[PDB]
Amino acid sequence: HMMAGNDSNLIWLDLEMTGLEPVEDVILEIAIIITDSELNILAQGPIFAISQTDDVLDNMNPWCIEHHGKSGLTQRCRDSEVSLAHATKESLAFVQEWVPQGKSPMCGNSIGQDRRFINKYMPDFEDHFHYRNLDVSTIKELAKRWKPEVLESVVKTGAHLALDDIKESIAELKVYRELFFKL
Amino acid sequence: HMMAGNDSNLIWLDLEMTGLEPVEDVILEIAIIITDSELNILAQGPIFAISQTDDVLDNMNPWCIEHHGKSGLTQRCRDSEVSLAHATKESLAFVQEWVPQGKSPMCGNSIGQDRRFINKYMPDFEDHFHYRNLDVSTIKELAKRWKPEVLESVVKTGAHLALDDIKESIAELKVYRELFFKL
Ligand SMILES: O=c1ccn([C@@H]2O[C@H](COP(=O)(O)O)[C@@H](O)[C@H]2O)c(=O)[nH]1
Ligand SMILES: O=c1ccn([C@@H]2O[C@H](COP(=O)(O)O)[C@@H](O)[C@H]2O)c(=O)[nH]1
Ligand SMILES: O=c1ccn([C@@H]2O[C@H](COP(=O)(O)O)[C@@H](O)[C@H]2O)c(=O)[nH]1
Ligand SMILES: O=c1ccn([C@@H]2O[C@H](COP(=O)(O)O)[C@@H](O)[C@H]2O)c(=O)[nH]1
Ligand SMILES: [Mn+2]
Ligand SMILES: [Mn+2]
Repeated sequence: HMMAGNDSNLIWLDLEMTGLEPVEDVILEIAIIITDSELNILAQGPIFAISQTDDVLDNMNPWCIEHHGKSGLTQRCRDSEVSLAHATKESLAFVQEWVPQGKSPMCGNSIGQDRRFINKYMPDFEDHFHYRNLDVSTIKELAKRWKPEVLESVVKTGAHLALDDIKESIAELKVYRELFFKL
Repeated sequence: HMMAGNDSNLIWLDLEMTGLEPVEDVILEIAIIITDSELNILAQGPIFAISQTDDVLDNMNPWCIEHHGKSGLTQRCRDSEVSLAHATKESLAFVQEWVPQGKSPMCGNSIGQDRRFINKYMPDFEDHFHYRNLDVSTIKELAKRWKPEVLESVVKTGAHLALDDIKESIAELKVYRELFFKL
């Protein structure tokens, strides 16, 4: 692929989890997408729901069992045989074809929260990325203050799973690329 | 002081630390600036060099021994009697005076990294912020790819002192506001 190894390609990711604090909580779902510098979806990596026992799946926060319930996720985690070290091996591998090492920031909405869980649980996948984040939610906060009509064009999406979400982030940033940035 | 309490005020911060890994490293300095939504500086918070022992100061990572050595920070931390507890309480009270709880993201360059330290070491202070980050380095990464010439106007400065580092973040964002956003 002529684009593969382009220095300016971006790794986008979302995670789902059992909650907000890494000390306690664990990664349930993970999805990746690669884009070029202009935000064209170049390639997908794997979408892993991770194997998590019923004790863990029963002891999430009340937000988590209610929303990961109604959106067959917790059921996907039970029925999954995917390990976290196998999601990591397949996650890294996918990414590494596409970008040189330490080039792309980690991209997503509130991607620092995700990077916390990546940093503890998946520390070798993290090592491929530039230390920076490209947090789409930074631009949202600027839009809210500087040009909030722009938010009318942003598609909200009720879902809470890792591909729905990441795809939603890419497309948010597309809207800002078109109506908020001057390029 | 008229703008004290406005929902859309931004809390800006920069920390210096003994190193890049919260697990082992600690906070040596914090500076906070409040701006309005438009980036007019409204207040400067109290700057603290956090008291540390000769044991901590002499065995931080070699980057730090040199640049904190150079900068007069290592020495400000020797003479300081400021506990992280006091710095936290004071910084919280300052920020409460200017922005309602839960409204402002945490603002600066690669601010997710400073959030890691605040989360571990100053949890009460973190609780003031919205969960989101307003990361100027996200916009720097976008400018690199989409309008790299804008970076000629960004002013860089060598100082690695919290106050100087945050004023520089604010000013970098002012440059993008003018050259890179379509307001
Ligand atoms: O009110 C909330 C919203 C989200 N989450 C956590 O944040 C993770 C990522 O959320 P998102 O990608 O659905 O925003 C979820 O899997 C869940 O663990 C919560 O604990 N409470
Ligand atoms: O109270 C909350 C609600 C959501 N999230 C996190 O915020 C992100 C959603 O991003 P945003 O698009 O709302 O900024 C997810 O990573 C989710 O885990 C929090 O940390 N705290
Ligand atoms: O090459 C570096 C760059 C940064 N830092 C750590 O990150 C902190 C914050 O960086 P900055 O605000 O000076 O950029 C420094 O106090 C230092 O602990 C290093 O250890 N080595
Ligand atoms: O090699 C480096 C240099 C800086 N930093 C972190 O990034 C910040 C500088 O951010 P930026 O302005 O380069 O994005 C510093 O405060 C530091 O904590 C790193 O992790 N690695
Ligand atoms: Mn998310
Ligand atoms: Mn810094």
